[PDB]
Amino acid sequence: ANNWTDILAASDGDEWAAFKTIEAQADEVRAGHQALRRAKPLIRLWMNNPDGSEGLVYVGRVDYDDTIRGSFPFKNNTPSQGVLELRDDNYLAVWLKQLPNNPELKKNVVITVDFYGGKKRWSGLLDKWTIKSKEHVKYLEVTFNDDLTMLQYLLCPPNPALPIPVLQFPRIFGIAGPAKWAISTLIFINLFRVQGNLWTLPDDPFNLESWDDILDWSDWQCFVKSNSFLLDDSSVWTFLSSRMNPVDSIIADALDDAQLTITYRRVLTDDGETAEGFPGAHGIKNGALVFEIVDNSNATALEGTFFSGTIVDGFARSVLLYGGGFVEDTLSVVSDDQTLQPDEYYQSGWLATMAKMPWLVVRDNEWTPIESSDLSWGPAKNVSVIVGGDNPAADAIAKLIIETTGNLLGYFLLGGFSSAGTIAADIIMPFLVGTIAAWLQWKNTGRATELGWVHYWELYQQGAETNSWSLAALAALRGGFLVGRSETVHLMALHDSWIIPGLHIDIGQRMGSTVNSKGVENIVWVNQLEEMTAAWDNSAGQTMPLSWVLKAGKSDRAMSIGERVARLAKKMSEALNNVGVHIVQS
Amino acid sequence: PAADAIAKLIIETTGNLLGYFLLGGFSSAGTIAADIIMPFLVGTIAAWLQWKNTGRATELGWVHYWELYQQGAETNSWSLAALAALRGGFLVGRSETV
Amino acid sequence: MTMPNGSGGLDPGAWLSHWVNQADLSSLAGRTEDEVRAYFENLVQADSG
Repeated sequence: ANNWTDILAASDGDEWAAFKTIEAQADEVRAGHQALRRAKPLIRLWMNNPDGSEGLVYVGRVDYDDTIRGSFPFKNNTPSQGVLELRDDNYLAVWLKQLPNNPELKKNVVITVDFYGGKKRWSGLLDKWTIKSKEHVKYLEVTFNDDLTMLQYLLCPPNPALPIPVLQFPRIFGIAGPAKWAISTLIFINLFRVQGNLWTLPDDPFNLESWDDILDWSDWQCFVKSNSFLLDDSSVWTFLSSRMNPVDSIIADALDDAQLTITYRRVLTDDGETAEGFPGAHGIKNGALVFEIVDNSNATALEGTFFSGTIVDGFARSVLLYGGGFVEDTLSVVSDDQTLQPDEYYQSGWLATMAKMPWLVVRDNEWTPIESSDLSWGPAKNVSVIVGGDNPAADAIAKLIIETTGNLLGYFLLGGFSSAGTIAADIIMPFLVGTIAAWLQWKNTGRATELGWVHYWELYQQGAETNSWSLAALAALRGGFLVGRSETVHLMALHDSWIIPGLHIDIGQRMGSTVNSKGVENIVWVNQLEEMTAAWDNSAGQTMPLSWVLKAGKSDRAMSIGERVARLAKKMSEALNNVGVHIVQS
Repeated sequence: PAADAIAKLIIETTGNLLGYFLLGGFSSAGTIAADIIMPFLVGTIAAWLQWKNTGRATELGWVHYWELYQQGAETNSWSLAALAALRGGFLVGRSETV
Repeated sequence: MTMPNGSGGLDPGAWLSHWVNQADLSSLAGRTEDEVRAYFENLVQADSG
C-alpha cells in the first residue's frame, strides 16, 4: 500500500517522477498480462501403466512449434473432439504409430494441453489417429475425445447398489434433491458400482464423516466432489430418473434447467497438484479425473445476477420470480442493487469472474480488439407444452391384473353376472388404459404475454425417461418448456484482445457482448459462455497463431443443420433405447 | 419374457390368487402365499445380461470407458440366445483399422 | 428438470413414489428379493376388492 504521499516522498517531491513510477508499475502489470495471454501451450502425452497398475505414466511432450496444427474446444456440458496434427518424423507421432502393434503397451493414451501454466487444461482420451498424405507428404492427424465422454459410457441401472443380472428393482431409479448434490450423487453411485460396489453405501456419500478412513480409493480412475445433502446451497431441487440411461443423458435436462456446469480436472500429481473435498481425495493417483458440478451462472441464486445491460450504465441485476406452480419464471429487476463485491476482487493477481458479480463486457465498435462473427436472436415458439402418455398410478399392469380380478370375483360372488342388479366396483379398469389423468398440459402465460396474438400453440414433449413425469410433474413440465424458448447466440473471435479465456472468463460464466449495429449499439447481450475453442496452424501456406473463438449463449435455431441432425439423432437413439427397455413382454 | 410374460402374469397369478383366496389369505393374513405378486415385479427379475470384456480391459488399461448398453436387431431375442446377444453387443466398440 | 420448490415438487401419490431416494442411499442395498417380496405381499394382502 504505497500511498501517494509516500510515492511523492520517494520521488523527492516530483509529481512527474511519481506518476512515471506509477505508470511503470501499470505497464509491468499489463506486460505480465500480455505474456500470460501469449504464453505457449504445454502438450503432453501420458499412457497407462504397462504392468496394469494405477497412475498415468508420462510418455512425452509435443512442442507447439513442432505441431502442424491443433484445435481444442471447451464446451458447456457437451463432449468435444481435440485434433492435433504432427509430422510423422515426430517422436510422439512415431510412438503413437507403433502403439497399436506394440504388445508391451496399453492401448489408451491421454493428452493434456495446459494453458497459462496449467490453469486451463484440456485433457482427453485418444479417439484415433490417421496417416494422411498431402502431396506425398505424410502426417499423423490424432483425434482425442475430451474427458466428458466418460459420462456417456457411465450409465445408471435401476439399482446401482445390487448385482445387475439378478434383480434390478424398482423399474427405474429415481433420486431427488438439491440439483448439484443429486447430479453429483448419481455420478458417484454409478462410479462406486462400476469400481465394484466393494463397500457399503452410506446415506449421504458426500458426508465425509460417514466414510471410513481405512478405505483405499487409489484404484479409482474417476472421482466426484460435492457438498453433502444438508450443506448443498443449490436453491432449486431436481428429480433424476434412469432405466439404464447414460448419465449425461440423465443429467442434461437438469443441468440446462438449473444452468449448472460440469467441470472436469485431471489431477496430475506428478506436477505437484493435489485434490480435496471428496472421499479418498488424498490417495488419488496421477492423471485421475475429478468431476464437480458448479453454478457459474448464478441465475437461480437469491441475490440474482446480471441478465442485461447497456454500455452506458453497465449491467442490470435481476432476480428470478416464480409464478403459480413454479413452472414459469420471470425476471424482476433489483431497483436498489446493493450486493457486495466478492472478496476475491480485492485480492492481488485475481482475474476470474465470480458468479455473483459478472464483470466482462466485450464491446464491438469501429476500433475493436475482437471480431464479432454473428449475433442471432429468435423469439419463443410454443405457448403450451403437453407431456404424458400413460399414468402408471391409475393403470399399472399389476393393478389391472390383481385389483380388477378381485373386483370381478367380488361381483361374481355377489351375483352380478347372474342378474344386472348388483352395483359393481371398478370392473372396467382394463378398458381405460391410458385415459385417466394420462397427460399434463401447461400453458406458459409469460410466453403468451411476450409473444402476443399470433403465436404457435402447443408442443408435445417426451422426456429422457419415458415414465417419470408422474413421479415429477413439475420437473417434466419445466423440461418440456426448456425446448421452444427465446434464443440468443453470439460468436466472437478474440484476436489480440486483452481478454484471457479460461482466466478472465470460464465456461458457463455470464458475460456481456455488444455488436456495432445501428439500433443495438447501447444494448449488451448477456449470455453464459458456452464454447471456446483454441486453434492454431503452423503450416507454411496459412499460418494462424494460437487464437480463441468464443460462443456465448446457445440457440437451436442458429445451430448448423449437421449439428442439429446429430443432436436429434442422439436424442432419438436414447429415447428408442428407453422405449425398447420399457417394452412389456407378451 | 421367461419370468414375466403376459400369459404368465395373467394365468399363473390369477390361479395363485384364487388358491390364496380359497385358503383364506384375504380373510386373515396367516396363510402363506405362492407368487401372488408377479405383476408387481415386471422387468426386474433376470432382465439384464452384463459382460465385462477382460481381454478388452487388459488391452486398454487403467483409464478406459466403462460400459455401454446395446439393443439387438431383434429386441426380444437375448433371452433366446444370451451368448449371441452378448457377442453382437461387443461387436460395436472394438479396435478398428481401416 | 429442476423443481424450484423443495421436496414438495414430488408427487406422493405416484406409482414409484415410495422408491424415490432423497438422502437414504443405504436403503438401495436393501432392495433385494426378500424385502421387495414382503412389501408387495403386504400390499396384495391389503388389497380391498
